[PDB]
Amino acid sequence: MTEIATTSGARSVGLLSVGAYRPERVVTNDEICQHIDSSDEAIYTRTGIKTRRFAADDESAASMATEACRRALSNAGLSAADIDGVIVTTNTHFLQTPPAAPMVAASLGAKGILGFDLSAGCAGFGYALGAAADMIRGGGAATMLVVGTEKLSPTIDMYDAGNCFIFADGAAAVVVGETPFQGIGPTVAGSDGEQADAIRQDIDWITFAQNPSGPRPFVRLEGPAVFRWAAFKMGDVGRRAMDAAGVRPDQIDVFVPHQANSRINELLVKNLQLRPDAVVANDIEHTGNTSAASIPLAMAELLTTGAAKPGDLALLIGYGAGLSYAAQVVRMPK
Amino acid sequence: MTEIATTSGARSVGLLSVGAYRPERVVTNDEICQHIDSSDEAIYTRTGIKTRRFAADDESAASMATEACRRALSNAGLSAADIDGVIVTTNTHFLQTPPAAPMVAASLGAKGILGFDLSAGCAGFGYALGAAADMIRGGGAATMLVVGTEKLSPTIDMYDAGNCFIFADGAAAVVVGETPFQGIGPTVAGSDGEQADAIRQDIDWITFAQNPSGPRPFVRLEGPAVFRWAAFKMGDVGRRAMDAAGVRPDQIDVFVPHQANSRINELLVKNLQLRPDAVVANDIEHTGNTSAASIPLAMAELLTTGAAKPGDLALLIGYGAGLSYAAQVVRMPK
Repeated sequence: MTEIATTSGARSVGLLSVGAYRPERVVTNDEICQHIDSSDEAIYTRTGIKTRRFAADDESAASMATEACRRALSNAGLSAADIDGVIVTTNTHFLQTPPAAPMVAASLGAKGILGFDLSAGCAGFGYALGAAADMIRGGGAATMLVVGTEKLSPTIDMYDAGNCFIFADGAAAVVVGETPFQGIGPTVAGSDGEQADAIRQDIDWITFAQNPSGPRPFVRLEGPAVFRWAAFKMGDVGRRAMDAAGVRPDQIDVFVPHQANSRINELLVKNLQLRPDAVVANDIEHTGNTSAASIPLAMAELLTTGAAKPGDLALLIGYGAGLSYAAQVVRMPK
Repeated sequence: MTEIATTSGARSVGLLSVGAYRPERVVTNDEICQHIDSSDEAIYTRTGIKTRRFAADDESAASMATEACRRALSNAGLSAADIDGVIVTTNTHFLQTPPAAPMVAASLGAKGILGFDLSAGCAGFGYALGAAADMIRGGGAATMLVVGTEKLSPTIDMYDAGNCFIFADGAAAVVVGETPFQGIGPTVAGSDGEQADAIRQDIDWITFAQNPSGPRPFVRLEGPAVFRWAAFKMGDVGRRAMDAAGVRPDQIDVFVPHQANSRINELLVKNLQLRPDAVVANDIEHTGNTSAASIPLAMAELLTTGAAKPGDLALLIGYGAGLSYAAQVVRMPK
């Protein structure tokens, strides 16, 4: 009997561009210490954060995603029509349904293209990238939009003196398409579910809905557990991503780790054995932790400043919520 | 300069098995009719639903997902150690974070495997399937677990005579791996953002959180709009999926559309132009609309009753929320 046919596309794919959308409101550490017993320097030393952006009450994960996709398109000198699918990665979409992918697409003027929402915590960008790369090479699409968008501020607990100054809002997208040379290395991902409560929402929405007059949900973070994990585990992950990419550590030019903690990342940079002149993203200082949007936003800045240059060999390492991680070597877009 | 390396996997992948878990509680029409002004017949003739399962309070999307994965494993004659990654698709995970995927992986005794959550409405299964297939072929994995799990019950408004008898709970997983012959055809998907409000959550969790005294969030469905969309658009989708899989209509053995409405699917079976003896899933009659778990659960039944046998050529068509759709031809598992 007949066999089920297959499809395929360009085996060579990369980042054609990156677009970033940063909320207007600039929240300082002192503006946060209006409710916490800490200081400007106390936070900056323990976290490496000075300020971060917060989104307006009417803005959402979806609205910022679209806005970041429009810039990623422009920067790629593309039209919405040139996109065959969009993957939206986020953890702050506050509607069980409908997903946001099709919404985004509609606002972009391609309401009909394929797309879905992907959640894997602050490391959702790495999975979406690999997923888009696999789909293109599999012939499911020719060019795609991968956007990380987060609006964590509304989920932050004013009084929580352990993370109210960590999370921030934001969104950034990248265009993935065929390239004359391989631009996206193999994905190296994994997880540790036995520490799923390290980064979490303390109370589920249905339990809360059942008692409204009771405690409201809020994002919780056991910084220590996450610190020990990230700082001393993402080193091997990085070496695995570079290994599957066939590149030497001293061959990378840009290192973009998830902007969770500057003290974590300085640990990593030292562990990865990179070139003393490698460009490291320190974006967190003024962006804070934007979860799934983190890496994308960071890439966008290194490009803007011009520390990083289109075509540089970068190491992307995403880690966070539910204790999941995604890594891969890629070539910096535009 | 140097080369970003490229990986590769088996080119031929398929469904190795399917496992289904349906909640113990069996809710009848009359029970849902206690709270509405509708009838047993009235529902059954409009919808084709007579009974539906409901998960206990102590259960959740995650717990049922694990349960269904354990059966998919046993049915595939595998252990958790044989899985390289799990994709959890759902829209009833009541936590913004952490991701469910790693949690179900931990319960299976494989906390380290890669994995993420995917939401694309009732059509999230099709995307996850394609995504797994693409990953395997891409060498990012050899064997994966794709599970659709839903716990819609907690989001139902007993007082809503327009959809309080359509949604039900459940879960079901499949093992995807290398197979003698291609078992999963190319993916065909798309969406319709302009109709985002067709299946949705009236109030976002953050707006509600800022007013616990106000109306609680529920799931609202616009049956008519969805009906006119599904019934007269999923026909071309099906033809696309069969076209890309290099399969002719008459070749198809099993047609497994989303268990949305028996009347809808009834119209599709004709429009498709399958064989007069082509079997169709009628699982919805005692399962109801279980969103992302729908297709998987349906496949599991047709296999148990024997209406469908291992190796059969099936057409999967998922449609629903945020108005997204995913389709592909596959070979029924063993």
